[PDB]
Amino acid sequence: SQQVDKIKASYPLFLDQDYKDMLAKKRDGFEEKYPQDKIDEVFQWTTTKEYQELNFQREALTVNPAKACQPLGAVLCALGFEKTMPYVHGSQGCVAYFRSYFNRHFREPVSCVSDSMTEDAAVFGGQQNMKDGLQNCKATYKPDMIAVSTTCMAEVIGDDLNAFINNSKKEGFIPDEFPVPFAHTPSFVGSHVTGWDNMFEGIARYFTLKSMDDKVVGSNKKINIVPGFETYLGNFRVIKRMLSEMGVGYSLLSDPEEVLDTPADGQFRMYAGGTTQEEMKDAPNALNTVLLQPWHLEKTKKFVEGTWKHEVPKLNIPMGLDWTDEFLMKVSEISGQPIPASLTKERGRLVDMMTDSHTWLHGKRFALWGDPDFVMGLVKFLLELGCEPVHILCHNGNKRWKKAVDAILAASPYGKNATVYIGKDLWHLRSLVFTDKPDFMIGNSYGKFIQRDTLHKGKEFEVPLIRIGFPIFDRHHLHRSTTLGYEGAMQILTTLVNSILERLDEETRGMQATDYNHDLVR
Amino acid sequence: SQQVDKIKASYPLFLDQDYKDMLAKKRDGFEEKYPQDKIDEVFQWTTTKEYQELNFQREALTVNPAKACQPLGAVLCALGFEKTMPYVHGSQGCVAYFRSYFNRHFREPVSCVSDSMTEDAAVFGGQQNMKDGLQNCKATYKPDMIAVSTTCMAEVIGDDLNAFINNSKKEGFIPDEFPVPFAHTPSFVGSHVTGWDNMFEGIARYFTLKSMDDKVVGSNKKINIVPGFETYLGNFRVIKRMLSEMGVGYSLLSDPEEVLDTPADGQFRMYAGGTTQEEMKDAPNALNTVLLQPWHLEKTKKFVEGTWKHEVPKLNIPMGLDWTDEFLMKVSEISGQPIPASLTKERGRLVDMMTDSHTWLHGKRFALWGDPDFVMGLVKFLLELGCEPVHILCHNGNKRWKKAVDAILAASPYGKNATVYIGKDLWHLRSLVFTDKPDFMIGNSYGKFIQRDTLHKGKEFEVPLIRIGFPIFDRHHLHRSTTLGYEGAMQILTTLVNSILERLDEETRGMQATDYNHDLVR
Amino acid sequence: SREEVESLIQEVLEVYPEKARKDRNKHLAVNDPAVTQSKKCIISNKKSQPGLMTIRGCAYAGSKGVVWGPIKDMIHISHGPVGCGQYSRAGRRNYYIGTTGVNAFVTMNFTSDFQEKDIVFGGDKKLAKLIDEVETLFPLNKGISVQSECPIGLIGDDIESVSKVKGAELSKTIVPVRCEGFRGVSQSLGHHIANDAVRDWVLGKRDEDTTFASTPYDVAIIGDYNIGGDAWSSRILLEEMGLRCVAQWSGDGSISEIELTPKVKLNLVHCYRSMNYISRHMEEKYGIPWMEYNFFGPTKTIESLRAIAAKFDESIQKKCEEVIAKYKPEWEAVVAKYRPRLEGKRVMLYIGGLRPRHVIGAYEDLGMEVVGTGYEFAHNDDYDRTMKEMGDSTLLYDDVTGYEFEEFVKRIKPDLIGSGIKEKFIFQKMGIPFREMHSWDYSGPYHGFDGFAIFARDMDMTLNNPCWKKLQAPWE
Amino acid sequence: SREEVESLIQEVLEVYPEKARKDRNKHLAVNDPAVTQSKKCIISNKKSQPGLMTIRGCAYAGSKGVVWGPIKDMIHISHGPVGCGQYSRAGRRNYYIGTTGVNAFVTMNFTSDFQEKDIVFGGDKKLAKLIDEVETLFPLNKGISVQSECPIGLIGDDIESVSKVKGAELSKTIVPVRCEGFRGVSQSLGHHIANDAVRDWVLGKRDEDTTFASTPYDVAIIGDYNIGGDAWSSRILLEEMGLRCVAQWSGDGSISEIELTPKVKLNLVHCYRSMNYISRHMEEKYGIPWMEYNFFGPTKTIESLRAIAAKFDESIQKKCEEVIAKYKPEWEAVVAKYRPRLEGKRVMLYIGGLRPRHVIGAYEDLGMEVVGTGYEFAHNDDYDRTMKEMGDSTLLYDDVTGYEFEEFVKRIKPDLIGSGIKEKFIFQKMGIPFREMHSWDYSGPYHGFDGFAIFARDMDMTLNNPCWKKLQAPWE
Ligand SMILES: [Fe+3]
Ligand SMILES: [Fe+3]
Ligand SMILES: [Mo]
Ligand SMILES: [Mo]
Ligand SMILES: [Mo]
Ligand SMILES: [Mo]
Ligand SMILES: [Mo]
Ligand SMILES: [Mo]
Ligand SMILES: [Mo]
Ligand SMILES: [Mo]
Ligand SMILES: [S]
Ligand SMILES: [S]
Ligand SMILES: [S]
Ligand SMILES: [S]
Ligand SMILES: [S]
Ligand SMILES: [S]
Repeated sequence: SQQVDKIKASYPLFLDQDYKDMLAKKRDGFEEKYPQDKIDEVFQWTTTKEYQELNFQREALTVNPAKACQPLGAVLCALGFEKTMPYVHGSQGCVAYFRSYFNRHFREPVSCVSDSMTEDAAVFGGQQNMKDGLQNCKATYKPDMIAVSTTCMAEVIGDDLNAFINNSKKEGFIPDEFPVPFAHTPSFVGSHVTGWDNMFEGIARYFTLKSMDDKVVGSNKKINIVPGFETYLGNFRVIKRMLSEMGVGYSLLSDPEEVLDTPADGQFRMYAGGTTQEEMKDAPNALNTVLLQPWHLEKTKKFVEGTWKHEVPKLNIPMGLDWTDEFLMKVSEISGQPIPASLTKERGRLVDMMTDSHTWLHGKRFALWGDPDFVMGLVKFLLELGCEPVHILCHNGNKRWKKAVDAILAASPYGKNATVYIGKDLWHLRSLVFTDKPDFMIGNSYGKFIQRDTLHKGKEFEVPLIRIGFPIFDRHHLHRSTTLGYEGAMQILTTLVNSILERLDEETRGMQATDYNHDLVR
Repeated sequence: SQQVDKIKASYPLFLDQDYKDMLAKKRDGFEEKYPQDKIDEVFQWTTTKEYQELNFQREALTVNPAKACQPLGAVLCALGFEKTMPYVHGSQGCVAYFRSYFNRHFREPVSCVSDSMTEDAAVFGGQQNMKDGLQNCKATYKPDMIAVSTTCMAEVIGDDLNAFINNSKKEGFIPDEFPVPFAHTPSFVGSHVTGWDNMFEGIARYFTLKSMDDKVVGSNKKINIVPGFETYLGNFRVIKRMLSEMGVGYSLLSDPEEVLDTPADGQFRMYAGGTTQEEMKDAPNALNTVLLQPWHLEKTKKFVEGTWKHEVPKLNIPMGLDWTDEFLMKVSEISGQPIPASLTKERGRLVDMMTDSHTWLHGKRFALWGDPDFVMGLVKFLLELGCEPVHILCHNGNKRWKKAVDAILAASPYGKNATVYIGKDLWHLRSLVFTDKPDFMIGNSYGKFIQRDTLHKGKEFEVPLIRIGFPIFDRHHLHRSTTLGYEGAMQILTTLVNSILERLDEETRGMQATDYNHDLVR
Repeated sequence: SREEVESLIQEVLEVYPEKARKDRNKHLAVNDPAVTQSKKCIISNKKSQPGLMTIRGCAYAGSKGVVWGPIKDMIHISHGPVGCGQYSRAGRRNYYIGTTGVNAFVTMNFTSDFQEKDIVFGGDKKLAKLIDEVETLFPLNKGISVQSECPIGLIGDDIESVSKVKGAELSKTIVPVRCEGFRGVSQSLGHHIANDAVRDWVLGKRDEDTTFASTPYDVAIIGDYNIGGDAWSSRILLEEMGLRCVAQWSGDGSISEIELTPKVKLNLVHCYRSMNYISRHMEEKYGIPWMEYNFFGPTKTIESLRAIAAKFDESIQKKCEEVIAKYKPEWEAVVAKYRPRLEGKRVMLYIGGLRPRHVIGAYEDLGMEVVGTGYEFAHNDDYDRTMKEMGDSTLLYDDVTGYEFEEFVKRIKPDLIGSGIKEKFIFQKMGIPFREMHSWDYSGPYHGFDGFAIFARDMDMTLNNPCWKKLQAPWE
Repeated sequence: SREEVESLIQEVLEVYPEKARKDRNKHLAVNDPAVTQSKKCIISNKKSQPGLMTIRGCAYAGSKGVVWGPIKDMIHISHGPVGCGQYSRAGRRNYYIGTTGVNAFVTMNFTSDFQEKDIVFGGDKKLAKLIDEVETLFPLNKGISVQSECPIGLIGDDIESVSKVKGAELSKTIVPVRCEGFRGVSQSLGHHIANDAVRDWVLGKRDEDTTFASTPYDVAIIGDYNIGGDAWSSRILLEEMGLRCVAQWSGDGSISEIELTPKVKLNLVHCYRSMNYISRHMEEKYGIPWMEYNFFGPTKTIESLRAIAAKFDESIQKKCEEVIAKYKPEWEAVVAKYRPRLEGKRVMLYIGGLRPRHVIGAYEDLGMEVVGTGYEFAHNDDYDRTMKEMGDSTLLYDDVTGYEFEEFVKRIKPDLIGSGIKEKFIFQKMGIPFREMHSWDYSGPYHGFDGFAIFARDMDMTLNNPCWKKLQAPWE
């Protein structure tokens, strides 16, 4: 029943006694459910080190991954270009999933097409889909550019992308001049970050490969910035701001900031801002190329060094204090622009907050996950804060990366209790947070179920989730945040100490029990 | 006992059995404590409507006030002027408290001197304190100006500040031309916000009252901005940002943002930034003067109208969508500058955020307190979000202000269940959230003790606190955030909706009990 | 008007290349309730045109996402590369009661995470090892399904042989499902493929176990995936009416209650599109009749209870009038609060295979009007049922393209749009109230009497929200 | 270098006008430990010079903030306008066990919130009615104190007649406290005023009561306000040694405890400054002896534990050694962990009236030296005690001005500064690690064996924190 002036949704409606009674009758009558004693015994078992040992012995099963597939990344890269439509050659179920996945993180429209390859294309290939697909898309959604990637069906069946697109133009489905960069993005290789790298290098080749003859390095006096897979609007914006604050000329290559943040003023804008075509054509003329997330930009790096002849500096992601410093100094070395007083003051303000909050942060233990550049940045910043990065997990990481994070760990006394794990999933992480309990997890929304698991063992075993990464679905507008630079560092610092302080308030809220430590001032 | 590897501070050390036993024997041995049954009985009673009616019949006793005293405001106002030393003529105990109050909120140094009137000055007056204090202060800390306030001792015995200061110049303790504005700031009149008004009006009079002959309105093309008592750095910053973005020439009279956020770079800066004396001397030449917080700038208003002959605009505090709109339109009208596309876009990203989040905010019920302009702007924005602000408390609010907030609430159906309280304190409010339970509290850190009380009745009765206001002592760096403008609206929106969702997750985290609604996507 | 809508269709179609325009015209139509066969007005369940931004998903979404995924005490393997299982992890709110990771597994993502070497050489060996590992680390699982993603049938893997060999070697139910996303044209063939897999590997397990005793009032809820609790607020009415709901297919669904379903007296079909296949099979194999019902809103829910109860004796019919009487003041109180605030508003819907017609009665119970509706993957028999439900000269669209739906909306100017997560943020920016009518925008239940109150409160809070007055800046 | 310290003092003083220069030289000294009386090198307990930014508080802080406020089952009225009571609400971590708002009231601010009508017309009627409301709304309170703010004695209200009249009326202990801030020169007089108020109105309430069961081992902890649990980290050791702590003044203190203290056989005085007045009184009226002790660090705790055991018998001396034996591995492991991280590091102190000498030993137990110490409001008998505890040629500063302290630290360049909230954020700017040595920086306790582990942890955490290496940008 409902009381019309206090309507209940599913929670708490189904805690009503008649619903409770009905659900116990369904269970006992027809579900043939394991006894609650057994369920309890097994759950306890899944918290033990005996269970953990078995867990890490998996070779074939994956459970609760912390990665997605290549084409997701190519779509995100494609959306960063002006009036560009992402176009995934292959099966349409993929594109429904990529759109809804990004929809739910950004709470924005995500425009992307497929060419709907079905069983007929499984048999006869997907060239007809490409010809009609290109023409329908250009005519219907009037992009200035269509950026093609692939689903795994189109890779397995061997569709020659370059030939299909060439035949589309020769037979007049689309104009010969119309830009259609493409990249193979097999979802059974690498992860969503790899697809972004593959997509970007495909677009860079389309606009620079056959025109290098007139290019002079440094002619335009800019620095190109490639951001990689980036789902924080504040990170596109902080880099641009800091470069403009220095008077540094720059070209941000793949910039979806406008199209992922349109105003609701009465009109839907399918496209907005983004990198221009002429910016890619002119990119080899830049002084140099800075790669914001180099551990998933290796294919792009080989091409910019190989073909544009840029001396890409080895910078880590500009996260935390030391690496933001190095980023601005290398930018100053390249550009000739001094580091202006405003940025040195902002830096001092970060340091001021570090001194302010260090007592609450010191020795606090964290489990975290994410993509490789993000994870190592986070580890580096936790060390600078004097925290301990106990369980470092990167499902889409590789051994070269692990070597780099381990030596970052070895350089600080706060990394003595840290282990890096690559190729492990969030069911692995679950065991670790039961057997070697940290204070908190830093991670994406899938972390909420690990938290729920740890609370079930008991309030004293619960590991609270601090949501930083991708995707974040169960909180609103955190994609507007910043993780890079001093601005990102200050946001991360603030979130961490306030998560610690919120937890302590909760643990000391108990009157005449723990509230002696329920201090007004912290 | 301690384990060297895992040292326990007070929580949870005193939960060790041997401490617990010792505390039990102290209570039973010597504390003569009321029985737990009687303690529970009295607690339950303090949550009833019978207690509430008795509690709202207090005429003499105040409990947990939601205000402070005048010279706190004067000190904050003075800190916004370049190289200015706040100086409170009166007893030293007060200044110690003023400084530490602000130290804990801003996590910054707060410089302020006393002239340390003691029993000797209570008999013969503090004349010699002002003469020696002014000379000592100028010589030791070298301010460009000394802004003088009073503690309640000085007011009661009635020191003539004008005569004491003029005599100090006459007898040579400080130079004649050295600026010593002053104001009477009796703690037993009004609140801390009244001391801000009196201090600003005093400083304004000092530099303009006898210099009006050569000034005429609008000669400098500027718009004066008076912020009032403001404790969010982002609020000074967002006002200066939007006006610079508009190309509006402005002068911010009392601007402490710099001295309240100096960097940690190895050097202590007693003074930084601030409104210059030249800006105050030149203020009458502005087109007009806008008061961001008119309900505690009444005296400033009379002087700016009566003497500068500025036609002070009727503007509410620029909080929420409607009143930031009206602020920008009036600024644009007065200045002749149009509102640029960048501000129109920012407004549309705020409305977009309202559309994204309206289904979780709809109908949520809030208790809230703070200063009158802050509180009225919270009410308006809450109504704009489709939230119900049922308990609205402003300890230092007047009957004219109450009527105006009443007018606003009657203008929307979301105000149908709201009630405005003035002269009421947090013990009054505590009863309201028990007898007419809202969903959340929005208020300063003193609200944590109301949350602690509501939880003691049961988890079902808990009213979580959302910390917006002053002072916020038990979290770090919230003072950096923003509540004015569209940017302040986006921050309040994000905090409110994610507070709702954090609590919904907490309520749905119980496995097999309530986690059917523990959604990944919200 | 009718000819006004016909010209809207043709002006929208003007943008297309020849091939696409000629095809999209078959899939657009002005309603005419008098037409006896819908295939004479609108064509459906055909391939999508390439590049036009269909909203459809794939056969794996129809099988794993929709039919199998909600079965709570089984472990479902997403077999192939990592994408499909990750995007569909916990995206659909098929609610269940269980201890997750121990005896229930709905929100977890189990996958074989195909790498290149598994594509080149095949994943059967990986699947068999994966199955052993599953048995070790989740011993309380009551069976396993293998949900094939695109590569499996392309690289020639034989998951059927793996399931039979492993199933016999482990004495376990293991279900191989060929719902690869290149099969079919939409979610719809995944439903069919999923029903056939229940039929072939689960449903007959108790064909000779006479241990369960049926009663004349035994029923199964067929085709309710318990979104936001929908199936629970449905079940409660049925059992208040005196029936015994032996099984829920598949929201909050156990494998045992699926196996017990051949024992029931009557199969009650909510979602016809996704479950008519298995309902027809149980009629031919077991003699169990089946009937469609509708639990959206008071009018349909009352109709449905009466038509259901007429299938049983006078004692069930008496209880049905008693249930109707108990909830009559509740939904009247709902209609009294909310109908005034919604009277006259026009809705446009675009959903999957059932609700585009099934929720119309609910809107009409609030005085609302559905001026257009359409379906991602419906068939002719769905549009046959839709034309009788929709008013005359309203707009119908099959597998609408992104461009078509935006243009239709711009001209019809509905007061509210009810569609999917990929549609939501487009129309909000245009200032038109939007309600998710898959996920219920994280609210619900909407089925039944208790679900009607929430559905009404939700349509009011969004259509009448203060935010929609604010999108125009006062300076223009 | 004693010659260099003398030069530093003279240099810093040059900024002052002659009048302040002359006074301030009297409050600054290079330590000389052989001198028999401190008053021959440094004067204390004088008025602060106006305008020099003294760090001192007032007598209301010393009486309400420090002595009276910790008493948990009484209600304390901040009497006067609304400031003193708000700035001092829950700022001091005098910890306790109770049900706040019910039977304990410590972190609550009760006030008379004077308006001008009360200043013009007197506060005594208002005070009268306020007590009735307190008794009505907080019936479980066991006594009311009246903490006078500056205006009370300036308008000449009569809070003694009210405390006598309303006290007889309602049969409750109601304590008028004349701690108005203009009295004295610091918090120190507040101490003394509050001690007298206890003596005159509470302490003799059981003078005609022989019903308490006195044992040979009854003690009272005098002058430990349980900052972060300091008094509990001390009480456990006293009782494990075999004594019974009848009272704690005043951290976690109850009014009955205070009334039972004249029954005690030995008064253990930690804070000499704030409560040596009532210790001398109890020795006079009731003949109870008293001794000073120090529970900062193991060196001093062991000394005090044995000094206290010596005043009793052999059974207490025996459990004493069993306690020193019990804790030796515990503190030896703290030294082993943290003294290597801190040895040779230099610290400067500035606090109120006890801790600037009492923590020296704890620092020496970790291998650090205090090269500069000073008090806000100590007297000469405090400095008597300090000179012996500080190394020769160290710097002593009484009622230091902001300017002097910044100048001393700039020349001396300590490795850590231990002072208060108004100092903390200054020296962090300069890149000098800082620990709050009043609030313990929201950590602690620091008393006793358990407190030492936390102290060592806290000095190391901040001295060696990585933040202090990053103050200068790598580009200047
Ligand atoms: Fe949005
Ligand atoms: Fe700071
Ligand atoms: Mo932008
Ligand atoms: Mo600033
Ligand atoms: Mo048609
Ligand atoms: Mo029909
Ligand atoms: Mo049927
Ligand atoms: Mo001296
Ligand atoms: Mo001495
Ligand atoms: Mo003594
Ligand atoms: S740019
Ligand atoms: S300005
Ligand atoms: S999960
Ligand atoms: S089968
Ligand atoms: S409190
Ligand atoms: S007395």
